[PDB]
Amino acid sequence: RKIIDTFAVLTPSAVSLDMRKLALGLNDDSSVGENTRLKVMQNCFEVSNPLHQLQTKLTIAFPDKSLLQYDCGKLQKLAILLQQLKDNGHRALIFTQMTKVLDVLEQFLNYHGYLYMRLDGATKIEDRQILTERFNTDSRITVFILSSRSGGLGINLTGADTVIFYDSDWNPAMDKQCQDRCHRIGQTRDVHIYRFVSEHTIESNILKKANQKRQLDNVVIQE
Amino acid sequence: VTRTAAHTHIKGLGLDESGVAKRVEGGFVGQIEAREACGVIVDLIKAKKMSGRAILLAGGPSTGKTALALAISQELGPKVPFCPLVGSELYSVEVKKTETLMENFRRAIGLRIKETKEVYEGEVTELTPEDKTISHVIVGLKSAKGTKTLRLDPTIYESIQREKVSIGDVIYIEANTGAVKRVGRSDAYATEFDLETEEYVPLPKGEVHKKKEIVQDVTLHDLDVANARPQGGQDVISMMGQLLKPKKTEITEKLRQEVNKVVAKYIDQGVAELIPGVLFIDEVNMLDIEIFTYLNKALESNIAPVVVLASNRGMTTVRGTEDVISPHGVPPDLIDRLLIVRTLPYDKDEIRTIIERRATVERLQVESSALDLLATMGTETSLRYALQLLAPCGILAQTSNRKEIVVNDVNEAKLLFLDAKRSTKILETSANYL
Amino acid sequence: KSLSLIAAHSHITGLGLDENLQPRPTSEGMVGQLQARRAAGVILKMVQNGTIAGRAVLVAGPPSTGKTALAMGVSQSLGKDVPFTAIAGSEIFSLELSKTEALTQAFRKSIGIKIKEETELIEGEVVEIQIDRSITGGHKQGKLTIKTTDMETIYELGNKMIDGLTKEKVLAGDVISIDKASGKITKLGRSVQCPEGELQKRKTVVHTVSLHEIDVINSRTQGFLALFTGDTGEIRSEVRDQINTKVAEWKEEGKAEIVPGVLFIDEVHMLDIECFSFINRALEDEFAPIVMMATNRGVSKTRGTNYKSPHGLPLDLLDRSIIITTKSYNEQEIKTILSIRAQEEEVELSSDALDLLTKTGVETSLRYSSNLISVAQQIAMKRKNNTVEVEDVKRAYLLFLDSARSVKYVQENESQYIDDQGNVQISIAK
Amino acid sequence: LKSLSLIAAHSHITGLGLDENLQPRPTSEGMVGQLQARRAAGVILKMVQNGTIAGRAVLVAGPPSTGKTALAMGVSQSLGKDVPFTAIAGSEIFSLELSKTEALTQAFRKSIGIKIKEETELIEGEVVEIQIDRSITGGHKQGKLTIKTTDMETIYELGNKMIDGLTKEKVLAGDVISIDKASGKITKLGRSFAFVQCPEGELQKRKTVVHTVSLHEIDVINSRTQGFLALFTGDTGEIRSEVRDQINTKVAEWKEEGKAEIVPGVLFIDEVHMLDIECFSFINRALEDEFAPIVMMATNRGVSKTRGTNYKSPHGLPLDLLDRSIIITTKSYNEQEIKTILSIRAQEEEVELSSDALDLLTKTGVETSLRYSSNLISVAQQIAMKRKNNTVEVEDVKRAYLLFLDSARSVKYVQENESQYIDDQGNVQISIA
Ligand SMILES: Nc1ncnc2c1ncn2[C@@H]1O[C@H](COP(=O)(O)OP(=O)(O)O)[C@@H](O)[C@H]1O
Ligand SMILES: Nc1ncnc2c1ncn2[C@@H]1O[C@H](COP(=O)(O)OP(=O)(O)O)[C@@H](O)[C@H]1O
Ligand SMILES: Nc1ncnc2c1ncn2[C@@H]1O[C@H](COP(=O)(O)OP(=O)(O)O)[C@@H](O)[C@H]1O
Ligand SMILES: [Mg+2]
Ligand SMILES: [Mg+2]
Ligand SMILES: [Mg+2]
Ligand SMILES: [Mg+2]
Ligand SMILES: [Mg+2]
Repeated sequence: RKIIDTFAVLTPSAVSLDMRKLALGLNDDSSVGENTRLKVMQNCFEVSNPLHQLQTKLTIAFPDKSLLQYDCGKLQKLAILLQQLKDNGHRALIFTQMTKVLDVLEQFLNYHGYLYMRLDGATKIEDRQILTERFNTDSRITVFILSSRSGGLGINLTGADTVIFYDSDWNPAMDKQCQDRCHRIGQTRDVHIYRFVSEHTIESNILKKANQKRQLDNVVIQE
Repeated sequence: VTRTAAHTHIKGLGLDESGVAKRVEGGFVGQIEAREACGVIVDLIKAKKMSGRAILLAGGPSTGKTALALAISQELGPKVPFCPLVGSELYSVEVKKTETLMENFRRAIGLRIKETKEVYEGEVTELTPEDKTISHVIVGLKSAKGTKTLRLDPTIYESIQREKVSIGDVIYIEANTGAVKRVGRSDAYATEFDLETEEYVPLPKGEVHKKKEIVQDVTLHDLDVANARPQGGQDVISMMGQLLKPKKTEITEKLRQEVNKVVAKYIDQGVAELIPGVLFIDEVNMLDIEIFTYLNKALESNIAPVVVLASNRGMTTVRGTEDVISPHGVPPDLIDRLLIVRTLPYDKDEIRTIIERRATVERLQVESSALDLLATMGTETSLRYALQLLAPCGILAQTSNRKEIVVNDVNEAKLLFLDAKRSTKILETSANYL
Repeated sequence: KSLSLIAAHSHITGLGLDENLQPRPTSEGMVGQLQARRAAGVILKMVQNGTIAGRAVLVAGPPSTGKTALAMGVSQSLGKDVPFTAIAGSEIFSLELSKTEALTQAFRKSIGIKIKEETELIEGEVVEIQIDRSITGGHKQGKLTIKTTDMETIYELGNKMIDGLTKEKVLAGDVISIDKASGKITKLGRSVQCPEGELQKRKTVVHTVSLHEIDVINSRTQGFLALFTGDTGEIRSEVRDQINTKVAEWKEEGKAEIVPGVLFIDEVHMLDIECFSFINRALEDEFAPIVMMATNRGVSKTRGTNYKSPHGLPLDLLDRSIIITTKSYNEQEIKTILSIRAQEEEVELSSDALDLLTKTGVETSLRYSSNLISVAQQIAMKRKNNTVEVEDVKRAYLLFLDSARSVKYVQENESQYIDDQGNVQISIAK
Repeated sequence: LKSLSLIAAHSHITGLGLDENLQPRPTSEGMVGQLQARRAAGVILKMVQNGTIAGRAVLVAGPPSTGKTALAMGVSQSLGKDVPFTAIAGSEIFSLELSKTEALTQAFRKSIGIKIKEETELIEGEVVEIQIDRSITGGHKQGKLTIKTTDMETIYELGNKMIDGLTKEKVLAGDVISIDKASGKITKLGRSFAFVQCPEGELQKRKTVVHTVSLHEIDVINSRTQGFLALFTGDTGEIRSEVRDQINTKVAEWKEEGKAEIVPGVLFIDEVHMLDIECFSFINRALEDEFAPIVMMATNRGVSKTRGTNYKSPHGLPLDLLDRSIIITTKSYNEQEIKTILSIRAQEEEVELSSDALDLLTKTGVETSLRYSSNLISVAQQIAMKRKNNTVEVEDVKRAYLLFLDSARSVKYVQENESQYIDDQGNVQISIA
């Protein structure tokens, strides 16, 4: 069932409906009688077949749980560096901009099976300090998910050693604060800060136009 | 990383807007007439009006006929359907070669359609008859943003009984097709049991009823197989309809008349657009005389598009005939409706640019002395022997830890590997059939 | 709206003959071949007469003469309601089907049967619908009102009228047209509809069905599935004999009238001798359609025997058949054919390009010029003008080579091309 | 371990036996001699182990008793696991239900495999007690049991399918289970005290599973549902090429997404001389495809007439096949190498031989053939075994020589007795006078 469920992809994209009824002769009007189709449809209705997995797998192409990381260019090398930081014994922070990547990142982190805690504007005030002290103390939580405006401005997280940026709109002072939440007084290990920039996109033009202009301020991205 | 097998160095013909072909452009050196004339064939397929035109490519080995076939197949683009085919492949024992030949003529053509379908999804609340019955089931799908109840056919209800769903399971139901997929138990019942084989999926966001439009392309031969035999279904009558007679048969002309009748009705509604394609037949000299004589009437037919042939012979005997001697292995009536594009050979410097550009695509570094030696082997043994020996020189460079191809590596390739004429010269001297 | 792109046989529409059967020089796409078009008009009035049967005709000639185009003109001038079967000579060779029974299948496919009957129809606008059923029992009781310009009445409905009325959605504004014998409903328009006339009218319906369809239908029940899927073959002849007596009884009773169709076989030269003797018997049957043959080859050896029979056919076939021959064309008729192909392809040509295209059409062939007229408009189209110049015809001549020129190139380059014994010089030196 | 291995002609050859500089040793890994053939075969071995190139055909030719099939056996043995190797015959493609071209395409799809990996969770621990709860009339079972290990001991409540698999398959408190969450099936591995079980480690662990599947299997599976029954019963054939084209774009998309990695396998065809010209031109096209494995051919015949044509083409193959292929040739062996091969066949067959029996067996191996001596070494230990000693004497080799006759000796006996044997025209003298 696993090889069938994983290796059956293609679908017969062209079909004619109501041809299955006519090929056997059982329809609303035919040369056969009235309860031939009824007794045949009932004896068919009782008899089962073990090929229903291949039938349902071949009728509709199943968009299974694996395509969360394969449809995203940023999620291709993200799990590789999370495995590399897992094997080296490091903790990481993730800072995003909008909340629509937070639930997708929660489904990805639940897919790869780590221990995480999310902090954003949808949480309460009571769970915030307990979720802060849970990550600051020695635990098994590797990744701690935050946001830019809510939890990446004034907290004192000294546990993590890695900052991961998915997207950065404003970076003369604003994105510097998010990576400065990690680097604090209570850190004795060096901070490795990564950044996710795509290829031949707008984000590829932002840092390329900012490298020549020494990264003062961006106005209009046009290329 | 990147697999290169006698191809992938050609990104098309590489012609200008005026028509004049460059000397070095797009993995091609020389061959101006076949590339520019091949671009005239490319525009001829881009006309979407011509049909019945047959242009064979005749030449010797290592001259660039199949490379020109990948040049026109790459110059047309993915939107134009390309059907690679060999004349040795048309022999079949299930049906005749006529059905495979005319069927391939229906395989070359394409037709893109646009259609909208309805999408229903939600958590199953009640499975109950209406109030009185003949056994139908109202399925109350609880989505996130809405709650709606719908009445279904007994066949899709039978597939619902097949999926073993219950109260509180997220399903996926398509309106026009009737296929049923289960996503899993909803997240509200995750705390009912501590361990369960059924995975827990969240509730689907959005409405209950959803619509979208697809620009899906599907070939006309795929519509012919869809008009010929039953493919599959989820019921017993459809699966036994498949299992009873799945052996493919010949197709009558009236079936194609109804297929292109409703296809012509779809192009009268403005929904679809008819685009011709390319059937490329390899090794036409291997064809029988029956396929040639059906190609005579088949090129007189209407839907036969621009077909490109490739024959590598001359005044030889046709297969299936005893005394008939004709050029290219093609009968003179089929050769009269054919168009011949003569292929030009290559000099020593052009062999040097073939080995050079093939070496740059192969990402190997060749020194100038080994480049001139591979040029002399290109002008002594063959082109395919030098292109065949590009890789073992880099292998011996890897074993000798060198990054460039040297004289001793290609001479060691001359000692470890022999060409045609050394093999014949060795096999001329025999003690007991050497 | 028969599907019509640009074919080689698209411009020929009808035979183009007068009432005295003398053909015009330019008429209905066919120019030249006066005797072939006149004799083909004799075949046309032979099918239109229908009093005789069991006759075979043959159209022969050299290539680029249009014997297939002449039979296309006969099939186009034949009109509708008459069956025309155009099969290939190598089409009868099959593995699941025998060649003789497939030839008998074509001989049954050529002739059709017209059967007519009368049915009643009630078409009128719906005012309101008032059905009546029960929450537990069933037994629906339908009532609705049908209205037209001069009639407005309430019709009570039965069980099957509410079965078809509830399996197919309909409204008060929606307008139906009901057949009494068929029992199915035609929901035509809603309040398209704008109807006139009487409410209940009776009209006649006519159906055309060939004898092959009745043969596979009366073979077995799954012969209808074999009629669509094509998995038929080797029918018992008791269906053919009792179907022949049943068709003759339908002709004697006046119920069913038949239409004598035409059977056209393309490339009849490479046919088996068993099919030859089978035609030699089957031409003498009662229900035997007019057969037109196009022998395309020359004098050679017939398939199935060792001797070289003349014409590629045995003399038993050619004894009971008539033969029409075609001749070559003049220089002016090639220019006229290229002019009417310019009118069919919607291509505007110049005078000098038509003269040079006529000269290279005389020198090489008709088909090469008939494709150079197509590509010349596109070499002209790359220069962004619709006018075709002589430079486009010269470029299209030097690019697209003739068969005899590359025969000279093959004979000059025989070391390059592979020989009969498989020897080939794939190198340059030594 | 435990691939089924009796004494074969190709059993002693285990690996190619080459050094890091690809120069072959005289005696290494069962292969003695043929330095250029083993070095070039090592170039093919690192060509498969490189995997950056494809669409290449090679040919191994030579006289009989040279071991070109043994050289390809050494390449397949030095190839190792996880790489598919397809060894088919030249006359195997001729079938009545299957066309020869589509069977050759089936072999070309059988040669290349795909590795796909995923991660699953597993809970393994000792059971303390089981306490299910159902009803005598209603149903709706409610299971509870306790799972214990060295550092964890907890009670797990069960669902409906856990009691379905827990009652379909008999289990006890003493019996120990290992449950996968995604699969839902139970592994009753061991039992406690009167089994194996003695477990360590954590309770719930996640491990990765890797599956290897060739492209031909995906081709017949994506053909239809009963293509799996045709995958086991072998009633497949003549698949539509839309499965091959959309499967090629799907495999290329899986390579672009990084989900599925493929392994370039080797296609070996034995006795390729008697092949049809349609398969020859089909190889001439199919060698230029993108997903084209490395093809090794062993042309075994001589110069003769090709099947399907009338002319005598050289090599038994057309030049279009031999133009795009590389050719390795083998030579005859010396007198010492036959004694070395018979010595390593004595080591493979576990046969103790004397020096004089090895010298006379080497002489009759030089005179007649390699195979006759390679069977006389087998029967000589049994003529020795009838004398109840393991030592092989020269009398056993002489008796095995006078009993088992060579082909040329009975050719002389046939030519001396042509009146006894039946002639070409069926004439035979079955009488004496
Ligand atoms: N003009 C050219 N430029 C570059 N490479 C060429 C050219 N002509 C031929 N080749 C190379 O020669 C190889 C074999 O030629 P091929 O097309 O197989 O010849 P044929 O069509 O006669 O069999 C191809 O891989 C192609 O890359
Ligand atoms: N009388 C005619 N009028 C118009 N076109 C003709 C005529 N005769 C021949 N042709 C041309 O000849 C071509 C086809 O010749 P065809 O019928 O195939 O010859 P054959 O039957 O001998 O092979 C068509 O493109 C058609 O335009
Ligand atoms: N290099 C070698 N090392 C050991 N044994 C060999 C070697 N070459 C050939 N042989 C022997 O040759 C036999 C195989 O011969 P084979 O290759 O079948 O002959 P052919 O080439 O005529 O098919 C095997 O029994 C094997 O022991
Ligand atoms: Mg502060
Ligand atoms: Mg080729
Ligand atoms: Mg003709
Ligand atoms: Mg007679
Ligand atoms: Mg062998």
